[PDB]
Amino acid sequence: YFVEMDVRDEEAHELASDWFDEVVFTKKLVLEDPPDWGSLKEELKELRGKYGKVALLLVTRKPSLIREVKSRNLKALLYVQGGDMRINRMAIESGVDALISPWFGRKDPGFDHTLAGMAARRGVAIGFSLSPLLNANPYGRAQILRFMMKTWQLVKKYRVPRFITSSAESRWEVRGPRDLMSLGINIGMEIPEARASLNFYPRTIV
Amino acid sequence: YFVEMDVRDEEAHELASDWFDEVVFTKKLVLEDPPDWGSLKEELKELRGKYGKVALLLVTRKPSLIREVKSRNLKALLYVQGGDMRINRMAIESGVDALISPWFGRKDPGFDHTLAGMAARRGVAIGFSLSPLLNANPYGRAQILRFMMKTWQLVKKYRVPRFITSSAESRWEVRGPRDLMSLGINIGMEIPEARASLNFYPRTIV
Amino acid sequence: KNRYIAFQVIGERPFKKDEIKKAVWEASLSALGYLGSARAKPWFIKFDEKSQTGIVRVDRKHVEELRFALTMLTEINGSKVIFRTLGVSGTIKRLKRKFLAEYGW
Amino acid sequence: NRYIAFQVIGERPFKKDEIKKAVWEASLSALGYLGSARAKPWFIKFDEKSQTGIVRVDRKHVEELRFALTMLTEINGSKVIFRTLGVSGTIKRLKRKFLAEYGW
Repeated sequence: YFVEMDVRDEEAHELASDWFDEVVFTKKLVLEDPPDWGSLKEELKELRGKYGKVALLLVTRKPSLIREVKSRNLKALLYVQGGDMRINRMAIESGVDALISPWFGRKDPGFDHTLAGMAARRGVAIGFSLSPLLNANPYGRAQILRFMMKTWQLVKKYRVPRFITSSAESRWEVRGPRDLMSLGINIGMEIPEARASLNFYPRTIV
Repeated sequence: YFVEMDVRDEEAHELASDWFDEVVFTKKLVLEDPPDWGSLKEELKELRGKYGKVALLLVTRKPSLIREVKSRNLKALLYVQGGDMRINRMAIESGVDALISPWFGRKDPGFDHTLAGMAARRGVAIGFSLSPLLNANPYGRAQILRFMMKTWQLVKKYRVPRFITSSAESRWEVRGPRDLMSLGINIGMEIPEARASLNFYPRTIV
Repeated sequence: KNRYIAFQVIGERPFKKDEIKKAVWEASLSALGYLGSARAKPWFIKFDEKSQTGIVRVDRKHVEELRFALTMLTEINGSKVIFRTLGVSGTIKRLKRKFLAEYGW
Repeated sequence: NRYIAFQVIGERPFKKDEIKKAVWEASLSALGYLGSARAKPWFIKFDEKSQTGIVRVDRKHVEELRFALTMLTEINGSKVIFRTLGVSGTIKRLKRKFLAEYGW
């Protein structure tokens, strides 16, 4: 029983739905200041009726916006885009559902023993997204994979929840369950662990 | 105490001589029919006085030319270029000093359990040349390395003598002892075995 | 021992045998390099242009590597692609039956 | 980690930026981005006077990277030879044991 935890495009969602038992549509939300919570809840409710289970992805540089959206206590899974060591940090502290790709755009993993400790305590999952790898060049590929490896070593050590995902913004970025398990495995996951990143852990979250 | 077993260019010979204790100059000899044994012995004698130890490399398609040259019983190490399967086969049968790169230009190792048995019996060494790798493209690199791996597995099993070498036809193709041991090691040789391909085995031959 | 990976190919357009054969050696060459490629020993077997399904061979130890290499693929001759592995097997006999009978071979 | 000291023989002297780049190219073609990610190569320093440098790797993947650099042939249209002078667990021992002769 496999679960695609993050897809961000109607076309991608339907394709994943061939190969997955559960597909979570994700609303990408770029942010500088607070959003109209009327318009936002309305938009979120439509997606519940359209796609069933829904997630809200925050991409921002203001950490207070995490500790604001979170408070509104919306009827959707709360994701946050990684990259900004502030946002990474705040995301874990705020008890968010998952932090997506803490290494995004960085020259280092953007994740340490401490953040792992907090993530484990707060029950915050870590998203191992494929989409950046697809879009990166060989150098970048190698860099990202290194970051993913360190993150996994930590994630395994502190019993931190996690999943693997396409984070597909188009159908071309979509991959099947076993196709995604390759990423986990080659990052250092044993096969049973890589299966849990699609089965046991995502089940628990939704 | 390291030995470069095969270099084919004055410029290459002198460079190797910085990094090696013994460097065998090699006379590449392209062949269709018998050579003037007057001119050939003369040319070979000059090289003995110039470069000390000398080797004669046969590149041909007529296996009888191996059996003929060998019989002349010249004052030089007898090498033979691999590739043809006839030539590979004959070279081992004839008791030559070494067969150089049986996989050369092939789509397979050009070497089997039988040829290994004969090589071991007859005391015929196998030359693991780097020069083709340098000149090949990534696809070719991978192909050659596969062939080298199978050959090594056999070469190890039947206690077949062997060495690693540059087979440098110019100074740019030259590499140091440890640089060459990398090839052996990544083909499957343990470190002590890879050292013997430059030390123990080449000593025995010269 | 070798292992055989059956895969489906989703693309902007149908591809030909020559293109996929080539594309297999490109995914492996960038992902694993020529050394890693030499250790894994990938080998294109066949591709069914009708159903856009194929088979590729590898050493048993380096399956997940090659599965990763193909998922990592994006583009073949200026046309976006997706490789989906349908399954793995120790023989082309079991592979064709178990996973490719549907397409059907 | 482990540290590899190496010499660079070429047509031309070469600068820091070129070798840094070239280390990630040998590894990328030899080991690919996955193998590269497992080996974790990392350029440390290069001495332009003496054409010697240092590179870092995981201890398990030394011979891989040594092979990767021997496999190297051309840097920016100018033929090259990399020669490894030695290996060590620390830059302290490395500089003393193998690079004292050049600079350093």
